[PDB]
Amino acid sequence: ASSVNELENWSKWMQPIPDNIPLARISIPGTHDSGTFKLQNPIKQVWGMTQEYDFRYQMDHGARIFDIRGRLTDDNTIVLHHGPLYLYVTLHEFINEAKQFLKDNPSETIIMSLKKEYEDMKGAEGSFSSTFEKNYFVDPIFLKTEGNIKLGDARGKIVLLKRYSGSNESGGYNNFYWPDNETFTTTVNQNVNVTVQDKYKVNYDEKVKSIKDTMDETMNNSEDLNHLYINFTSLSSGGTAWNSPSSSASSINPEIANDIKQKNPTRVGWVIQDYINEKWSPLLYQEVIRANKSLI
Ligand SMILES: [Mn+2]
Ligand SMILES: [Mn+2]
Ligand SMILES: [Mn+2]
Repeated sequence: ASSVNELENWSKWMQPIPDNIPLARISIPGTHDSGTFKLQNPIKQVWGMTQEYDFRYQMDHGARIFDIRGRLTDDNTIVLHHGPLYLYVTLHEFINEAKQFLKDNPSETIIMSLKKEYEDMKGAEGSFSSTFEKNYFVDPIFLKTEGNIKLGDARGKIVLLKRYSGSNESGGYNNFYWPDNETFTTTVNQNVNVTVQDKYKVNYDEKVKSIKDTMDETMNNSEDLNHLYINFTSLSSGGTAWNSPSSSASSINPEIANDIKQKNPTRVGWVIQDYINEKWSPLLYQEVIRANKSLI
């Protein structure tokens, strides 16, 4: 019926996990600034590229959480950005890829974090929130219930994680105070405690210690079913080939992945990383998925 090796199927790893487990309890791999994979200009890459492959590659590699950053256009649409850089990717584009993946692998669910990355273009009829809700969120693909969302209810749908203000529709995880460049704790959906490590602009050593500290707390609080842990291993670019997100990820990802591999924990949280690929081993996202062995 259900075996541990089932977690090895990167395209259906959530299948063996019971329907009653809250998404917050599952250890889920995610991608930081998910839509930056089409950047080609060397200068744009060194400063703003965080992924080498598209959404489907990311999903087929086990990623279930996507960090989508968008901008409202004068044509009532949302396109992806990284700062002032247009990424040649649209919100409709992401949703469509998620839909196809969910169709092929109905046992899974896609968690979509959405944040306003750049000021709306002048001439928009509505706001960032109103436009997203009216032209995108109305789609049945989006889960409309909240609370401590369970896997069973999320399968086959996209679970929204709001990082924008002004929301008016229900569904997914509500928006909450997200202080800049810090590790913090607060609540979400009234009955869910949330801890986030998002120090994106600290020195290398401080970042690694912060990742390990938050992961240590997660590994030791494995039965807390209503606590959500979001751990970003990504670091902002230094502008050179030695401190770009690519270089930072090449050293941080294997380091953290090795921690998990050696400890063999039962929970490591929602681990959001830069550059999901199969170059540097151990591979972080795979170890994160394997940490769900006790849920089976
Ligand atoms: Mn960024
Ligand atoms: Mn592709
Ligand atoms: Mn707690």
